[PDB]
Amino acid sequence: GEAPNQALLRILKETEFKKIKVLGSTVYKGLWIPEGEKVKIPVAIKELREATSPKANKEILDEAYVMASVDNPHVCRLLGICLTSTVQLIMQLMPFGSLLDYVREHKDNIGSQYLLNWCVQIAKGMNYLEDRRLVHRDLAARNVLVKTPQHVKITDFGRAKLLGAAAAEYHAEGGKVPIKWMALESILHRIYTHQSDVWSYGVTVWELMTFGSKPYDGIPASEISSILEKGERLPQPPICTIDVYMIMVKCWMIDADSRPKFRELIIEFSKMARDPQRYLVIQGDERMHLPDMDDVVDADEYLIP
Ligand SMILES: */C=C/C(=O)Nc1cc2ccccn2n1
Repeated sequence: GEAPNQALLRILKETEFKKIKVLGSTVYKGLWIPEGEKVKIPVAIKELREATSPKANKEILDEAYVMASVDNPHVCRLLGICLTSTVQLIMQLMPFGSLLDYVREHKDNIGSQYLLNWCVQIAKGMNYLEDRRLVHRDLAARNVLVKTPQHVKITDFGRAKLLGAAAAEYHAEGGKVPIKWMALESILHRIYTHQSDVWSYGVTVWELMTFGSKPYDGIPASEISSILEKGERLPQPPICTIDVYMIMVKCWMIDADSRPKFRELIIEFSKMARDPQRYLVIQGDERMHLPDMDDVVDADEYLIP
């Protein structure tokens, strides 16, 4: 017996927005003018290419279902869909792209305050998903986006699943899967919970603290289940005090109920964010700084009743 989902799905006319340029391959940087509102909202437009794959259309509409039903500052905002030949998702533009690409590009300019605040913001995002009984199943530094260096959001709800009325764990049957981020119980038994999401939070934090290194780089995915069974885990990043690493390591416990809760991760990373140089040791951390448009509003200041 579940709460009804009264999220609004907004259908947009193709004339309400203009593609300005291409970001990925498709995803476009563009501008959205809501019908007679005198606002310009910078948007990312995810447009299906194939469009004659019925399967592809079920996939994109699940993303849209999930993104319509989440409203949190640390989770990507869907603004609407457009039902042209090619189905278009209109989202808040996240100008600095993925946090994975951002920490690789800016290894040299990123202080402890930013890393730990990112750890908090993704924990807030994930705790909110948990409140909404939602399991992400694909948390990774690639699936967190940068609105500003101060503000990130969890994205890619492609794999996200809601637990049922009494559905504690979730059960799936195949596809291309991100082994190197998955909980042991997920790889062996396709078991997914908020606690399997905490495993992946652990790996996501290891990616940030190693400025975007590949987890278990040059190890085959077939080997990963055995290595974890053997009790091997990702190594302590150079910048990490034992306090930060010990938190990552608890997210990688075999007993899923022994892992921290997202709410606890918010707390531990906040405590550490209050005194960042005590918890991460970075060369020259002390000298680190990062960042008609008249009716432009960020989507975060564009609210619908
Ligand atoms: C979280 C919504 C979203 O997809 N926004 C987004 C995607 C993307 C790709 C590349 C550069 C900027 N981007 N913003």
